[PDB]
Parts: sequence; C-alpha cells; structure tokens
Amino acid sequence: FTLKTREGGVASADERADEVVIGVGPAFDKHQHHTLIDMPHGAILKELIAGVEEEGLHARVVRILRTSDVSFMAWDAANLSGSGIGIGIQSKGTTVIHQRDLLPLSNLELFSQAPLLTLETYRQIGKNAARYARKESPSPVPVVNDQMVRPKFMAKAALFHIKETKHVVQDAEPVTLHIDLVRE
Amino acid sequence: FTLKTREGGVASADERADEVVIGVGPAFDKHQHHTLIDMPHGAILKELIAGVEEEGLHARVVRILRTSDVSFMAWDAANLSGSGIGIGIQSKGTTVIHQRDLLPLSNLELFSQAPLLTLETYRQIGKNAARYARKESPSPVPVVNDQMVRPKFMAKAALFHIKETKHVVQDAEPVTLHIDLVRE
Amino acid sequence: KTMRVQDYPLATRCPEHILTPTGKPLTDITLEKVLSGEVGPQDVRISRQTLEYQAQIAEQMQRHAVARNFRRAAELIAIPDERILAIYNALRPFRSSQAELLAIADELEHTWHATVNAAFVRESAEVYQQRHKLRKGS
Amino acid sequence: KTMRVQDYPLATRCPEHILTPTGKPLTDITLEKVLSGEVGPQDVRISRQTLEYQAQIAEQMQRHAVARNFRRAAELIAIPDERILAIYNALRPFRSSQAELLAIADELEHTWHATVNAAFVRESAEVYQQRHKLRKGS
Amino acid sequence: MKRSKRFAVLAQRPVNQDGLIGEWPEEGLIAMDSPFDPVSSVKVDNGLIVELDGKRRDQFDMIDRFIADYAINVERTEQAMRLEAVEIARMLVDIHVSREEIIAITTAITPAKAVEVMAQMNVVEMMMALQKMRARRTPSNQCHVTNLKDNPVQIAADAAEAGIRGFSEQETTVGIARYAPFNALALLVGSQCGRPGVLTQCSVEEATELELGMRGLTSYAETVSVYGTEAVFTDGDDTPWSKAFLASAYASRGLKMRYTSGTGSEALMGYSESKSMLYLESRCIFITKGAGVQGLQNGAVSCIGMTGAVPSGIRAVLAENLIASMLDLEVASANDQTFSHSDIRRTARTLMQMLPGTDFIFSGYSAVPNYDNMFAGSNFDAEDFDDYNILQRDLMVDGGLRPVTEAETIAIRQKAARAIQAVFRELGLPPIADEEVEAATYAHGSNEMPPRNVVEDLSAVEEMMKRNITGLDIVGALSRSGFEDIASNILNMLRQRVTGDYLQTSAILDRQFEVVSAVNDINDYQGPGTGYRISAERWAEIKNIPGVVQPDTIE
Amino acid sequence: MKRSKRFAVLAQRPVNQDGLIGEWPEEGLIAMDSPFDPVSSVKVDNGLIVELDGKRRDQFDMIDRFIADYAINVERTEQAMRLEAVEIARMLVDIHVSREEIIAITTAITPAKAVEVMAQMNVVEMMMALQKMRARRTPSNQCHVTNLKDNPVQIAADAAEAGIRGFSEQETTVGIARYAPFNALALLVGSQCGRPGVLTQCSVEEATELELGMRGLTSYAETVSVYGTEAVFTDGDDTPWSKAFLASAYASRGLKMRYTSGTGSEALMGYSESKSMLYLESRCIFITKGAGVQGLQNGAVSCIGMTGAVPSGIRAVLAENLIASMLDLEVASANDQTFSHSDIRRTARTLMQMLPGTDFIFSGYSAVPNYDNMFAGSNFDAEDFDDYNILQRDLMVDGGLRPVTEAETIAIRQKAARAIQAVFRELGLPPIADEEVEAATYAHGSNEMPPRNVVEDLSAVEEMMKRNITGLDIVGALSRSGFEDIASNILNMLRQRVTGDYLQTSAILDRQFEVVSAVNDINDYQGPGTGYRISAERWAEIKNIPGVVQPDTIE
Ligand code: B12
Ligand code: B12
Ligand SMILES: [K+]
Ligand SMILES: [K+]
Repeated sequence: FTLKTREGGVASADERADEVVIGVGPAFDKHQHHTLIDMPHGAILKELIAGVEEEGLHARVVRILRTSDVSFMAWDAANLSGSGIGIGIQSKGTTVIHQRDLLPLSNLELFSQAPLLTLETYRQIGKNAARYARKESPSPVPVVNDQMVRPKFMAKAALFHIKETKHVVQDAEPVTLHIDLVRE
Repeated sequence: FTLKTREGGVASADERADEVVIGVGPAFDKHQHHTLIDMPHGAILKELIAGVEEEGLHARVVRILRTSDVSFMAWDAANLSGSGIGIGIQSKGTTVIHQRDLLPLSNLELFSQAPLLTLETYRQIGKNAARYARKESPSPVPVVNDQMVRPKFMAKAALFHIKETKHVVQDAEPVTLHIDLVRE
Repeated sequence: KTMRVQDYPLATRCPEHILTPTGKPLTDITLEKVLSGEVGPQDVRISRQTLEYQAQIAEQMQRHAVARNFRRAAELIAIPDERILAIYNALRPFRSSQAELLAIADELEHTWHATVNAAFVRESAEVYQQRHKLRKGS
Repeated sequence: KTMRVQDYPLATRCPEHILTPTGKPLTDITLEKVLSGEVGPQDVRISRQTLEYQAQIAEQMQRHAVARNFRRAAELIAIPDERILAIYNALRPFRSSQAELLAIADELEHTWHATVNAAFVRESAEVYQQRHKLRKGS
Repeated sequence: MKRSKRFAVLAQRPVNQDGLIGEWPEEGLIAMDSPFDPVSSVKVDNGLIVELDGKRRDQFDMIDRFIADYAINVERTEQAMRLEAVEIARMLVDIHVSREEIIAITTAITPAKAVEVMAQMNVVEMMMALQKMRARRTPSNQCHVTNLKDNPVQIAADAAEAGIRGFSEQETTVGIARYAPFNALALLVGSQCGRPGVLTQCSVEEATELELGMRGLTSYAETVSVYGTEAVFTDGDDTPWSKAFLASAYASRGLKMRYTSGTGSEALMGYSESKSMLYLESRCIFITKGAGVQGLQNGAVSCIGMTGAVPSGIRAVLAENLIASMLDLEVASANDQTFSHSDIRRTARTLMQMLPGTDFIFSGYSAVPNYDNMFAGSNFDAEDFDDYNILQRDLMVDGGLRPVTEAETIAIRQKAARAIQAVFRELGLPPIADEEVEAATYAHGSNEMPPRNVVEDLSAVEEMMKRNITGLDIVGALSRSGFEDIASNILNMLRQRVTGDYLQTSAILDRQFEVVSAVNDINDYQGPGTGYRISAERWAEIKNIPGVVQPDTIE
Repeated sequence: MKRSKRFAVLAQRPVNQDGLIGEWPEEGLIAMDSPFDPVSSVKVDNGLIVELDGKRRDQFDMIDRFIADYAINVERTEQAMRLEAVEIARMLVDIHVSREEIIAITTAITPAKAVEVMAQMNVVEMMMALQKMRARRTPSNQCHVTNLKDNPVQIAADAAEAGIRGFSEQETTVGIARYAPFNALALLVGSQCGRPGVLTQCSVEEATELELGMRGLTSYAETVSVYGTEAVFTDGDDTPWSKAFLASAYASRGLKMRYTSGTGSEALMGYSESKSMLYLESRCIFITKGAGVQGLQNGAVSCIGMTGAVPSGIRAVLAENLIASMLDLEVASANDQTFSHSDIRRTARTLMQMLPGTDFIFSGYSAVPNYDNMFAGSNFDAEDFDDYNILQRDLMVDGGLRPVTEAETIAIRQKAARAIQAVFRELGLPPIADEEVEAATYAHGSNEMPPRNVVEDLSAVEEMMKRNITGLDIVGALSRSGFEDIASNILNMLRQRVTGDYLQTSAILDRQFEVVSAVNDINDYQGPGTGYRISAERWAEIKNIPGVVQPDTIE
C-alpha cells in the first residue's frame, strides 16, 4: 500500500511521553510529493515511522505551516513531542532530528544533503530518534557527504524550497496529519 | 648483436645510385646514445638500415656535423645519396625522409613527435625511403600524434637538442659512419 | 592616554599599556603562570582600555564603524559570558517582548553602565516592535 | 587621388577606385565573368594603386611600417609568381652569392622598376656579406 | 541512430552536470541588476538618512534602517551619491586614485549604488580594482580542516599539514553538532603544530560558536552570518541587531571575527524579495560595515551553486568581493565551495580572486580531499595542491600557499597526531591509539583512519564541557606531555585576546604571533611600481617546487 | 607502508606529468629578465640608430640592424627611451592614457625597453593593459582544422562546424606534406560552407605556402615565422630580409598575412645566445613591426612547452602578447598548443588572454578533438566547447565562440562534406564516397572516418598542382555541382585580394565579406563606460546555452 497523509486539525503540544513527533514541511505529501531525487513522500514518511516503532515508540505526524525551514520544523516538532525529541523534514527531503531545549539552528542530527538520503536512512532516522526519545545515546546516523551534490542539486533545492515556502502560513499552528495506507 | 657506429672519413656525395643515405645527428650514437624515451641509437639505426636493405638498396650511414636541425640533416643526407632520397635523425629520435630538389624545410615524410616512434616505425621509415629511392610511391608511414607529447617531452627535447647542438661544427663536412656489428 | 597608528601593533609597540581586565600585565600571561594556576581563563581577556586603544587606531585609519563596535564591545567586558549569551539570544527574533528588551536595556545602562549597549537594545526594542520581531503576543 | 580613413573600407566606400592590376573594375570579378572565363586568376590580384591607398589608410593610422610594406609590395605586383618565389628563395640563407643578389637588385630596379625592392635586396647583399649568410664561397 | 558523435562527446563532459538555470528575477534567481532591484538614492534630513535607494524611512525594513543609521557616512552620502556609478567604477581602476580616496566615497554610498558601480565593470576591471582595494598588502589564504568522521586525530594532522602549506586561517565544522568541541580542540592543537600563529575557527550555530570562543577553543569566528532580507535573516535566527551585538560580544572578549554573507543565500532560502543576488549581498556588505565588523567572508560562499547557476554569476561573485573590499572591509573571498564538475569552470571562478589577490583568496580551500570536506566540498581541495603551487609559479602570483616535501609533512602530521594524542591522554578523553596516530600520519582522508567509538566521544565531550575545559586546560595538557612548544603556541593564540591587535582589519599572525593586518601591512597600490610584489625569498619559494628538474642533469 | 597517501594521490596528478624545469639562463631556459639580457638603450646619430640596447651599430647582428633601421621610430626613440620602464607600465594601465599615446611611445622604444616595461607588471596589470592595447574593438577567434589522416572530407566538415561556432579564421596543416593542397582546398570549401567570410590558411613550408596563396587556395598566411637570433633564423631557413620580402610578396598579391614568433623557439632550437625567451621574442615582435607586417601570432605558440616549463612562463606569455599589442600589431594570442595535462593549469594559461580579449584570443583553438590536432594538440579543443561557452556566460566575457545545435551542425557538416565531394568529383580528384560524406557528417574525429587511398590522393595532388588548379577552378567546380553559394563565397574570399581592405591591422570578414579591422572597428578603451562591451544580442547568445532549463518549469 502507499502511505498517504490526511489533513487533520490543529495539533497540540505533548501527547504521551513516548511519542516522536514528525514535522513535515508545509507542502510535504501535499503540494509537493517527492524529494530532489524524486523519492515519494509517502515511502519516506513511511520509513521514519517504522524506525520509530522498531524501538518501541509512537510516531505522530503533523504539518508545520508557520515556517518552511527544516531546523525550525524539527524544533516545532520537538516542542510538540512529550519525549522532547522531534523530527523535521522538508519536501525536498532535508531532515533533522531535533530536541526541545536545543537552540533552533542546533540539533541532535542533521541530514543536510537530501539527494543522498535513501530509505534505510529515513529508517535509521527513526531508530536513533526513538533511542533519543528514550534518553539513550544511539550512535548517530553516519553522516554522508558528496562534493558534487551542490553543483548538481543546490539550484534545484532552491526551486523545491521556493515551492514549499509558497505554502508557509504566517504564525499558523501545526496541523496533525493522519496516516492512510491507500490500497496499491 | 648491437649496431655500433664508427667514424671514418669525409662522407662522399654519391656512392652508387641504389642507396639511401642515413644522416645522423652530430651526437648520435656518440655523445648521446638514446632518444627521449630511452631507445638505444644502435637498435634504431639497425631498424633503418634493415628497412632499407630489406628493399634491396644499400644503407649508407653518415654523421652530419654542420647542423643539428633534422630538416637540414636529412636534406644533406638526401643530397649525399645517389638515389636522391635521404633520412635524417637527431639523437632525440626526430626523423625525416628527404629528397634532393625539395626545399630544406619540406620533405617526403616527417616524424615530428620522436617519443611516439617505435623500432617498428623506424623499420618502415627505411622501407619507404628505399621505396622512394626506387622512385616508387610508397604509402607514407601512418603519421602518429599525441596531444600530451609536447607537455610531457618538449622541455626534454630542447635539453636533448641543446646537447646535440653542442657538437655542431660550423661548415664541417659529413662524416662516414662505418656500421660495426658488436656483441650485446 | 591616546594611541597613534604608529603605536600599533600594541603588543609590540606599547606592551606596558596592555593589561588584562583582571588587572594583570601582559607579561603575566605565561606558560609558567597558567601551569601554576595564577593565570586563568578570566585573565586571558581584553580590557576596556585596550579596546579603546584599538578603537582609536581604527578610527585613525578612518574605520569609524569598527571603532564604534570596539567601544560598544568595551562596555560588555564585565558582563558574565553566560549573561552575554543570554542577551544575545534575547535579541534573536521572537525571543523577547518589548518590555523584556527594555528591562535588558535598563540592566545594561544602570547595572553595567553599558550606556551605548543600553541605547542599542532600546533601539532594537523599537525596531523589533515596528518590524514584528518581538515574541508573538507580548 | 588621396584616400582618408573614412574612405575605408575601400571596397564599400570607394569601390570605383578599386581596379585589378589588369585594369578590370572590382565589379568585373563575378561568378558570371569567372564561369565564362572573362576573369581569370591573374585578374583576382591587387593593383599598385590599391596598395597605395591601403598604404595611405595605414600611415594615417600611424602605421608607417605597414604603409612602407604595402608600397614596397606594390613594386612586386607585375613580377611573375615564379620569379617572386625564386627571389624569395634566393634571399634565404646561403642561397646566393653577393653578385647574384646584386644582379637580382639590377633586375628589380631596371627590369621591374621595383626601385625600393632593389635597394632592399642591395641592402640584403651587404647584410648577408657582413653576417655571413651568402652562399659559402664568395 | 544518426546522432553527431561530436555532440555525444560534448553531452558527456562533466560541466554539463552543473545546475544552470535561466534567470527568474521574481524569485531572485538572477545574479545582478534585476529589473526589480531599486534605483540608487539617498536623502539626508537633519543628520538622518530618510531615503535609501527609493525607499522612504517610513518604508525601511530592519536592514534598510540598520544600514541607513550605521553603514553610511551621512555627512558625505548626498554628495558622494551625486557621482555617476561609472565614475566611481573608473576611480576603482584609476591608478591615480588611491584606495583611501575611494573609501571616503564608497563608505558614503548606498547598497544599490555599489552594485550599480559593479555593473559598469568587466572582470578584468574588477580584478584590477580588487588588487587596489584589498585591505592587507599581502594576500593570504584560509582552509577547511574536516573529515566525514569528525576524527580528532585526522583533524589535528590535517591542520598541521595545512599549517606548513601556508594557510593563515583554518576552519572546521561538524557532521555531528556534539563533536564541535573536539573539532575545535583538535584544530587548535594541530594548527599550532604546523605553523605557530595559525588562526582557527569552528563554524557552528551562533550561540554555540561564541561559547566555544569564550572558552578559548578557537582564535576567531567567521560564519557569523547576515542576510539581505528580513525573512531570510529571521530563518537565519538573527536580526541586524542581534548580529551586531554578537560581533561586539566577540570583540568584548578580544576575539577576532568577521561576518559571512554571499550571493544566493536569500534566493536559496526562499525570500529574495524578488531582488538580484548581488543587490541583496550589497545590503549584507553594508550591514557588515555598519555593524563595525572588520571583515566579511563573501563571494557566494556556500551558495555558490546559486550564483554560478545564473548568467554573469561568477562575475557577480567577483563583484561582491570587490564591493566588500572597496567598502574597506577585510575580505575572505570564498572559493571555498564546490559548484562545478568541471576543472576548467572551477578554475576560472577562482582566478577571479587569486590573480588580483584578496585578504584570503580562499575563505576555505579544502586542506583535505573533498570527500572529507564537511562544507559539502570546496572549490579546490587537497588533491589540487600541486596544481595550485604550479599556478603561482606559472603566473608569478602569490596564492598564499607553498610546496612541502612528503618527509616534513609526515613529520608534522605525526607530531600533531602525537600532540592530539598527548592531549586526550592528559585530559582523560577517549584514547587515541598509535594505530590512529600512525594512520593519521600517512593518511589522505578519513578512509585511512580507523573508526572511533563515536558515542564514547560524544560523551567525553559533553562531560568535558561540563568540566568547563578551556583553552588553558589544553595549554596545560600539552605542557605536561612534553609538548611545551605547542602549549606555548596555543597560549600565544589566546594572548591575542589581551592585546586586541588581531581585531584590526585583515589581521593574521606571523610565526612569532605578531599581528600582520591592514593597519601595519597596508596595501598601497598605485599601479606598476607599487603595492604588493612577491619578495625575492617568497618568489624563490614559489619556484622551488619538488620535482622541478634541473635542466643541466637531463640525459 | 610508511608513505603518505596524501602525496601518493598528489603524485598521480596529471599536472605532475608536465615538463617543468629549473631555469638555465646560459641556454636561454628562462622566461624573462635574464642576467644575460641587455639593458635597454638607444642612440640616434644623423637619423640613424647607431646604438641599440648596449650594442653599437658595428656590433649589430642581422636582427639588431633590421630592428634598428625598420622597427623603431628614429625621430622619437631617444625621447621615448627617456621614459622609465615603470612609467610606460603605468601608462599601459592608466585609463587617462589612450592606446594611441602609448603606441606613439612604444613604437619608439627598443626590444629591451619593452621587456623591462613588462617586468614591472603582474598578470592583472597586463590584462588590464591588454584590453586597452588590443587593436580591434571586438575580440575574435581562430581554430585549427586538421586530422590524423589529412582527410579532406573531415576537414571540410570540421571547417563548416567551426564556422558556425564563430571562428573568423581557420588554420590547417598536414601530417604528410604532400597533402597540403588538399587540406587547403578542403578547408577553403568547408570554411565557406559554415560561415561565409571565414579566412583560411594552410601552415607549411614558407615557399610552399606562398604558392598555395598565389594559387588562391588560401585567403591568408600566419605561420610566416621570424626568430630572435640569427642562428635560429638560419635553421628557420630565413633572415629578416627574406621574411620581410616574403611578407611583401604576400601583400603584393593582396593576401592578408601576419608573422609568427613566440617565446621559447630559440631555446628549443638551440641558439638562445643565453637570452631570456621574452627578450628574444621582443626582438621577433620588433622584426614583425619593422617588416611592416600588420599582425603577429605569439604567446609561446608551438613552444608553449618551453615557456610553460620555467618560472613565470605563463606570465611571460601574456607579456609577449601585451608587447605585440602595445606595439600596435594585430595579435593572434596563441592558446593554440598543449603544454599541460591539467585542465586547471591550461585554463589559467588561456584566461590571461580570454579575459582581457585579444584580436584572436585563440590563434588555433582546436576545432577537432586533440588526437586529430596536427599541431600536436591545442590548449583547448572541440571537447571543451561546452565549457568554453559556459565560461563566457559565467564571467560575461565574450570568448568569440557561441553555442550551436546538433541539428544545424549535422546540416552544415553534411553540406560541407557534399560540397568538397562535388569539388573532388568535378576536378577529377580521387573520389569522396557517400560513406565518407556521411561519416564526416556525424564524426567527432578521424576515428569515424573511413580510410582513404593515400597514394592515390598524393598522386592526385601532384597532378592537381601540375594542372595549375586555382581558387577559381574550385569556384567553377562548386558552381557546376549546385553549390553556387559556396562558389560565390569563395570568390568573395578571393575578391579580398583586389580590395586590399583585409590587409589592414586585425582585419577579418563579416558574413557579407565586409572587412572588420582595427581601422573601421577601432578599440577605444579608456576604462569603465568605454571600449568593447558585449552587445545585448551577443550577451543573449552567450547566456542562452542549449540545455539551460527555465527554473519555474522544474518539478
Ligand atoms: C549551503 C549551506 C548553507 C546555506 C544555505 C541554507 C539554506 N537553508 O538554504 C547558508 C550559508 C545560508 C547556511 C546557513 C547555515 N548553516 Co549551512 N550549510 C550549507 C552546506 C555547505 C551545503 C548543504 C547543501 O548545499 N546540500 C545540498 C542540497 C541539495 O541538499 P539540501 O538538503 O537541500 O541542503 C540543504 C541543507 O543542508 C540546508 N541547511 C543548510 N545549513 C543547515 C544547517 C542546519 C542546522 C540545518 C538543519 C539545515 C541546513 O540548506 C541546504 C539548502 O536548502 C552544508 C554542508 C554539508 N555538510 O551539507 C552546511 C552546514 C549544513 N551548515 C551548517 C550550519 C551550522 C549552518 C548555520 C546554523 C550557521 C550559522 N552561523 O547560523 C546557518 C543556518 C541557516 C538556516 N536556517 O539553515 C552546518 C551544520 C552542522 C550541524 N548541525 O551538524 C554545516 C554542515 C557546515 C557549516 N558550518 O556551514 N548553510
Ligand atoms: C613545436 C613545433 C615547431 C617549433 C619548434 C621547431 C624546432 N625545430 O625545434 C617551431 C614553431 C619553431 C616550428 C617551426 C617549423 N615547423 Co613545426 N611543429 C611543431 C609542432 C607543433 C610540435 C612538435 C613537438 O612539439 N613534438 C614533440 C617533441 C618531444 O618531439 P620532437 O620530435 O623532439 O619534436 C621536434 C620536431 O617536431 C621538430 N620540428 C618541428 N617542426 C618541424 C618541421 C619540419 C619540416 C621538421 C623536419 C621538423 C620539425 O621540432 C621539435 C623540437 O625539436 C609540430 C606538430 C606535430 N604534429 O608534430 C609542428 C610541425 C612539425 N611543424 C611544421 C612546419 C611546416 C614547420 C616550419 C617549416 C614552418 C615555417 N613557417 O617555416 C618551421 C621549420 C623550422 C625548423 N627548422 O624545424 C609542420 C610539418 C609539416 C610536414 N612536413 O608535413 C607541423 C606538423 C605543423 C605546423 N605547421 O606547425 N615548429
Ligand atoms: K570559510
Ligand atoms: K595559428
């Protein structure tokens, strides 16, 4: 089946100490549907959760609308998670494992090169997170770097970010998104 | 067996019509002994002579002293040859098949990138020369070219030519080179 | 009293005029003393006088903007590092309410005598107010 | 008679004044006259007049050396291509004896009326003799 | 399939992999001179700029206001602004017009005016101008020292090598935030092993970096960012006021710092306000000038992929470097980030700054192979070192780097490795075996480095930061492990804070920790016969490349 | 093993395959400023230069004499020579000094004076100066059109392609000397098929080439060499007089021509007289000036392998271009020969001329893959075309080349291949099969070209020359085979000989066979706001590279 997101209603902070809030960009699995490497948002938004649960936590998905910045996304997500931990991800793919109490531009883990993220990564980003949400010190997802990613994708990342940023709603609160497994 | 040059007397200007004069540089097989790519002068001379004799003509080797320029060396060799066809070669390897009547800087065949010359090519240079001596029209030896030869060898070519040129004797007459077959 | 371009660099031209804000001469900051412990982190810092001297040298090079920054920085020397970080963060977008910025300006002016910084923060309060950079709903 | 910078290019500004050495006007060199055979290779050449004008344009551009080159070349127009090639070759190192070079100068001056080129070659004879570029053996 | 093989070959050339786009001014996707950019203008009413590039003060956003009240000489702007942009442009290349004469004018013009001046110049003119406007007489160079694993041993080693190669500044950053302290620490030790006096920074989140500075784990900061639009500044998590305060905070601790900006950040961050990259950058440059910050790292910098994507982008990068320089700011001119798959293309982009020379030709030449460059790769990296020394020898251009023999490099890398080892031992940090020291000694990148228990490191750092470890603690460790010389070097780097000399424009340090800045090493270019000319000794160093064969020995 | 992987990687760097050598002044293995070079000087006695660079007239060699009596303005040299070299250097970059005022001075100085002026300049200064000294307003480009097999079918096609790419001049040469007439012929036809007005030359032995020109098989000559020492001139088989007469012969036929020189020739040829490469080249430049030759191809040219080997060699190359330009000669500034295995390095060497612009940035850009370049490879070749176009777009620099589509290239190449085919069929020359025409159409190089019967072609060329075939015979052959336009085009190339317009400095032809030279298209640079600035039409062409996607359409 294909993971599809469903626009719920205004989200609220804290909802179980064992929850790792997932904060998707304003256009994720909605106005945009794939990353820079055309990876479907559903499959991604599907791995992030399996990683969560495999460690024994409840993943909750919300749609950040106040901003399109990923660090600020994972922060609002971290400040909506009873575990304090939160995951932020933009439509182009950029992802961040954050934690309330941390400065907005800081983080626990960063995935600053979207085009290099596979599903096994959007998976480990679940396990490690959960490990964090449970006060553990998991070995961070080995960061990956490709010197030609910017030459190839930067311009595109800006284009995708422009699209995502078009749906930012000033001050608007997060909107819980329900998960629907649509029959293949 | 190793081809070894032995200087005799002044080179004659017309020993037989069925010959090809090989004019070697002022330092060839004497002050210098290898090309830019460390190819022994003896084996190259052996290939040239053989190529010519292989065609039924006599290979007469001489040393040009009045110049280190390969065009004039081959030209001199051509004017010394009873067949009108000559071969000129510098210590660095550069070779030309000349013909009397032709302007000094013109030629029948040129091999302007010494580093690319193999003992086999030299064999064909002697054959073609002999073919020209027999007043025939042999298919020119296929020209070879490598865009990186100059970057790799030009400075070295100059150094090699500097040395060879050190032995140029203003107006000195050509010198007969007896071809001694010596043990390797 | 006043420095001249020819007095720079100070470390080489006027060493004696360089003191740590803790009241130790430059010649005191040695490996020996750091080992002995008589010289600590709070000593390896700049004094108001030194920044003033650098401000002078800067403006005499026509770099008034830099000179102004140095003089404003001079006022921040005595403020604890944690408080410096705190004030910086309070200046980041949406962190503070107008009142909180003004209270910070009060602390700066009357508790630290950092009058220029106080004016600087009072300025940020107004700008933030006009450009909506204050904490939402304050 | 005399050209000026604004008369250049001559082909566009003053076509009429452009004549082949054979007397034919520029307008005669067409596919038509070529295919018919009215215009042959000897017509598609520059004339003394033209080079004179180009020289005038050049010198008024402060390019006197170029102007002199053009004027000297103007003298060579009527000389057969084979002779031009032979004289050039005779000028190459060690080709000619001093006498041969002078004889050539005589031909240039009195047969071709190429007075400048005669002087030029006469000059080469002297230079070659002093610098030893004459055929080995006087 | 009757396709042209000529084109098939061309279609396969690396350069065709670069992201190039047509201009889209609406979204700021245009290097310079956008139809939406403002027309230069200023109006002073009672000692207050009340009009700035077509905007009334009542229309000023945070940036306009900050610039108007801090970045422009109000007493001269009206008059200076009456000069045509082409006139100022001529002055920039006019050898009879001094650097100082230009500065008295440029510090009195507006953001729009500055780019308008740039519009009148081709790259040759800009380089001609850049060599005159450069603040420091001798151009220098800054490098990156990082590795995919944030390996302390490799960093120390790489920093030492980067040090002897000639870099005056070294910068590190982390793939994993938490590693920052060890990176700064390692960079600090390695830098002083390679060349006493090398400056080092650890580029992370603002508050986080300042804390590293306050704790003496760095000798300067550079990525103190400013942006061209309020919205981007906001996502940058600052305002011109918090950043100006931040700049002062650094200075109040005697810590050298510069801002960082660069064309393309606003467009890449989604809020270009439909302005050109250069205009927005010009605002950033003025923000930097107004803050009283002595230098700026610009020239697209990390967003080079944005600027290089559009027409005249690389010329715009040179232009932004020039604007900062003519505004009398120290300029760390980028060339620190990858934007092309082509060597021809990336080279042209760098020569723009290298030929004329800037305070720091590269504000981040990668001193490690690009696969280890945690800034996503630099325009030039460790593997380009030989070419770079040959370029200097070819053009008789001082690129700020020198040739080094493998012997001395291995030596310097081992010592640094041992030092960073002696330090971790003295501070009771996760051990650094000889298997790492020796590995980092002969390594090229993190591929030759044995893995390390990361978690056990992220715990030693969190606990090291609780123990309030400072630069002095590092000094002590090096002192108690026989590394007296290095213990001293770090102390002399920290002592820079007390004198305040390296706070001046373009300041760096010689081997004796004596400051060399624009103040005592003033660029004084007035055409041939003046300005920086390579010294006979430096020239000999550039020519002396290992492998250059003495002609008289070729057989 | 105890070896640095860093250095191992560096050792495998292409650039380390480059032939670099230490200087050896005794053998002239030094770019410039040789301790054995003369000190500038001059003395005029009764309208005759009796003293030149520390040499009395009775000490003069052929070169000194020719230079003294033909290359220097005797009536002004004494005064001009009173100027300091650095003062002339300043004038070169001084926006208030016109190229005309400088020319009035340089044409009155000596070979030594010129190099001393260059000694005072860094590369940025020379580029700044070069952009002002360039004679023609709009820079242009020249390419090589050759192939391993001297294949006429491939030559015509490549010429046609090179033509639409923008080259104003095309040059071919041969692997087998006897093939020259066919190469020239094929080049002429192909050139006129790509872009009417494209000038063509066939570089071979002097007398041979003049003959090709007299027979209207070429439209100009360039490799009419001159050398810096008597000995090398001798091995070049000429003297300043035989070459001056030669230049005169060319003009006497209304044939455009320039000389060729270039740093390094004398050293490579063994008789440098212990002088630097630049000093000897300076002599060549003055020989060119004195002969009344309008232009010069220099910048090391074929001997770039020499100049690039030694320190400051690439700077010396830019310097020789500047000297030629400041002496008011048209300059085809090399960049036409390989000297490095590194893209980084070769790019820097070319930017020296490309950025400021010269009459011909490349005096031989290889319009074919280098393996087919019979000049032993050009610094840039057909495979760099996309990179070259992106550079122009990156820097807003007119590189003289524009992008082309596969469709219009296949079409132009096909037409050229058919044209030459028909010319061969008509003239009764060895057949050019449809297989060849088609192969030349989609080929990259001779690797896609079927082998021809060489002996058959050579016999045919001998018979052709014996038959006294001229350009008019080609015209007729084209006319009778349905190529009226190419016939007319070639006829218009020959008509240039009658008007003499393209004999003037820097002269090239527009598509209507109208002359564009320094006379009617003067470069008048006086700084920003003046001189050549890319037209809106040309700039659009530069940035509108095929493949560049419109950003707002991406998903
Ligand atoms: C380009 C770049 C920038 C640009 C563009 C930012 C943007 N939002 O568009 C600029 C210069 C403005 C920027 C700023 C910052 N950056 Co940055 N940035 C990079 C760089 C060199 C390349 C990334 C890339 O181009 N990937 C390719 C494209 C196609 O992938 P992408 O997923 O779409 O890439 C995006 C992310 O990387 C994102 N991003 C960029 N920086 C940061 C920082 C954080 C904390 C987060 C969550 C995301 C993020 O911006 C890219 C474009 O959208 C990386 C190096 C690296 N190792 O990746 C550093 C890097 C990611 N940045 C870093 C930092 C610390 C910052 C700042 C917080 C610095 C400061 N002084 O405030 C600011 C924050 C601004 C913000 N809101 O993101 C660190 C992260 C360290 C960590 N967390 O472990 C890195 C590794 C190194 C460095 N010092 O520059 N950055
Ligand atoms: C560098 C070069 C030059 C230089 C150096 C000459 C020298 N004698 O040192 C200069 C510019 C001065 C030169 C001049 C000439 N050259 Co040249 N030259 C080359 C080039 C581009 C590269 C050769 C190379 O670098 N090889 C690498 C090194 C390591 O190999 P090398 O064997 O040691 O190389 C030597 C030979 O190539 C030799 N050489 C160079 N040119 C010529 C020409 C002839 C006829 C001969 C016999 C030898 C020769 O010089 C090199 C250095 O010693 C070649 C192109 C090619 N396809 O090879 C043309 C080329 C060989 N030259 C050619 C010609 C026609 C000439 C001239 C006659 C031109 C003229 N206007 O007079 C002159 C003659 C001067 C002379 N006495 O050799 C033609 C030959 C055509 C043919 N015969 O089929 C070529 C193929 C193309 C061209 N037009 O440039 N040349
Ligand atoms: K940097
Ligand atoms: K050429």
